[PDB]
Amino acid sequence: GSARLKGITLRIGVIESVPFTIVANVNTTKLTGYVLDLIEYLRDKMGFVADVQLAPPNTSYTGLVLALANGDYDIAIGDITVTSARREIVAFSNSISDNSMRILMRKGTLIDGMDDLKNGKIPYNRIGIRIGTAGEDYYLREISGGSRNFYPLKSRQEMYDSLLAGIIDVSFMDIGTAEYVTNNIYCNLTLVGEDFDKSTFGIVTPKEWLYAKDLDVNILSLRETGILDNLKKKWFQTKACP
Amino acid sequence: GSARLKGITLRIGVIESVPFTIVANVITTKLTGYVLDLIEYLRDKMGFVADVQLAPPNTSYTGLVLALANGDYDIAIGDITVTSARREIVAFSNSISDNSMRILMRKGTLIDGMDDLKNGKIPYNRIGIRIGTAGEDYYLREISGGSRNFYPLKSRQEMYDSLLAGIIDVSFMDIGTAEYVTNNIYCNLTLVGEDFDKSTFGIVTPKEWLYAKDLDVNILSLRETGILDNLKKKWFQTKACP
Ligand SMILES: N[C@@H](CCC(=O)O)C(=O)O
Ligand SMILES: N[C@@H](CCC(=O)O)C(=O)O
Ligand SMILES: [Cl-]
Ligand SMILES: [Cl-]
Ligand SMILES: [Cl-]
Ligand SMILES: [Cl-]
Repeated sequence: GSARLKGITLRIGVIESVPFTIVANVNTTKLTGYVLDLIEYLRDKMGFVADVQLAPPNTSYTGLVLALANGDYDIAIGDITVTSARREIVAFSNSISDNSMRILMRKGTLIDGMDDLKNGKIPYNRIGIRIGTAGEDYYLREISGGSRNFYPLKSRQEMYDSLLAGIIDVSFMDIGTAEYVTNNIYCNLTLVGEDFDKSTFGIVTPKEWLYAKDLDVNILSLRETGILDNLKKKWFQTKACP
Repeated sequence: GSARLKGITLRIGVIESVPFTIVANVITTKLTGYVLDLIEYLRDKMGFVADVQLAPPNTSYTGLVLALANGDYDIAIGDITVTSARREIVAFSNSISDNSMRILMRKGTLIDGMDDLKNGKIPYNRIGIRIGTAGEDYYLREISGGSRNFYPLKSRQEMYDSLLAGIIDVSFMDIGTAEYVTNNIYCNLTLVGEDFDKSTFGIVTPKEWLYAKDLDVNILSLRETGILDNLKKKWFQTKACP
């Protein structure tokens, strides 16, 4: 069966990631960003009541998906990659954005791209990977033959700090946020190599969800009418670094 | 609920479009292309019996979707754009490819890009549009303010013939196949301007389909492991025109 979301309250899980979901203190928390604007465009068209819930600070991406599958949220919206392993336990809406990953490194590092990680120019333990990201499964399939021998990272902040401290030489990061951060916040970090792991971001929903069609039709309408493109431009066009 | 496709016969609708689905006459018909190779990857992994059925000549893409919604096929695989109006009546799998469209014209026509269409430089009745395509939708929303004032086209063959004969000045076409045909078949046709209508292709399935998860997990695995990229290279990375 199927139903419309009008008048229904949705508990919407979101996860910190600038400029998708930007968390500010003042004591109260304020949220802004692409995701918050997207929720408003969807709410206005669909008429649901939004109960927006920020995931706890240490939540991983795969942790957010698992929390939704456990019933902690009704949907989850963010820079959440659609993967085969995740699709076993949740459904995803039609895509809100294309995606791919880039290699992140300190400016000036003598890395040309992915071959240098797959040739062994960099020992495995100098490749940092954030646990519970889609990048972890890429690493395990493409670089290490299933061996869990990357340098483990608990957060974006640990990724940035470990690069700047010379503990790792590279990590992986989604292209949209990687460009944002390296063009606006960490001016001495940079990207290298071709894009890889072409993928999509989707809204996470329960499997076999009553409201699947209503959400999908509305996402596709926002795509067709240019709203998703406008939102991307609004939040991601900036380049502060000199 | 959900289930696996093993042993089940699926009536799979396909639609002629080189090099996705290539229809050859033999003395009967033989089908080849990206779509047929994709069907074999899915069949070998999932275990269904594939009953591949070619849509009649001049069937439009929205017509194929309507035929599936009416029960004429179980799934449909092709260069089928995911749209809001189609999603109202069928579901789509996870995307098999990104997409966008380009402006197609005969070499020597004085069109520089989309602004020429939007600024009235071309008579509306000399803009050819294949009805029942996503490009028709784009036309009605962005060019004509909802007016059905284009030159209607029943197929790609009519589009090519009409451009070459000077009956129309321009049309729209998906980028992958537009590149293929202008680089390999019609050396006197060409593409101009920026690409537009960024979109996706998906496998059409019934709404609330029992086998949705099985199909999606399998598509995502083909994506992640690089099979879809390999198929795209095999069928599209070719140029004959000088
Ligand atoms: N989009 C990623 C997280 C962000 C990143 O890896 O940069 C995921 O869903 O795992
Ligand atoms: N992909 C288009 C058809 C091909 C084209 O317009 O070039 C659709 O699904 O309507
Ligand atoms: Cl999609
Ligand atoms: Cl499902
Ligand atoms: Cl997808
Ligand atoms: Cl549905």
